[PDB]
Amino acid sequence: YQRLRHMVNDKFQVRSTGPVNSLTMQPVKGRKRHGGIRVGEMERDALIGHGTSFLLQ
DNA sequence: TTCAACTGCTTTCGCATCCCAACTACTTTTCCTCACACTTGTACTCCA
Repeated sequence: YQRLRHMVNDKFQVRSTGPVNSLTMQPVKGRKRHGGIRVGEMERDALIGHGTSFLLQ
């Protein structure tokens, strides 16, 4: 057997609140900047497809 | 009634000229160590 080099250390992150951006007041990007998770364009369409207007809100 | 340029769009996180220096020179900083020309008697006879 063989052990591969790439491992799962720098993969997880959690944010309750924290830093923002100065222009948008949205959560900052960043793995080590303690930054937010992106709800992208396709996830906006997935939250309309459930008809969940408050989860989108 | 058509040809030819101006036209925004392919994804989904995360990865990823001026300055410096070299070596060898020449020089300055000064402080220390003595000589070189001048002069009156004295000495050896000098001429009286």
